[PDB]
Amino acid sequence: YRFRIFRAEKTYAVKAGRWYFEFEAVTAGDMRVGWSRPGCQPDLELGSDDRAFAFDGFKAQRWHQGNEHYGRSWQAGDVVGCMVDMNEHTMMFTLNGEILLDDSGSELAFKDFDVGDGFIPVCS
Repeated sequence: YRFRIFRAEKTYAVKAGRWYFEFEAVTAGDMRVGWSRPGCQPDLELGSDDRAFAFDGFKAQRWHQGNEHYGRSWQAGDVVGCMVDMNEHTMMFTLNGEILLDDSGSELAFKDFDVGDGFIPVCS
């Protein structure tokens, strides 16, 4: 029979040289890391505006006004190193020491952005 945005002090903005920092993630959830201008908004999506250039490893998307495929996703217990060059307007990201590549086979993330008032490290 409801994401949280954490950044550094706006006075620590950089306008010259090369600057690098680490973001360690013990979880592989929704996290974005990058650099934002000292006008980025605390409630809007990180990178979705002109005020922030970021990267989300959950979907391997570089975050700008729009999302473009970039690099690879991380796992639980990784670290992403973000490097920025003011002198050449260069954005670069290394996942566990491995430089991430775009669909065009270039180690860059972002080119041709105005220095403006500077850039500050930021995560979401």
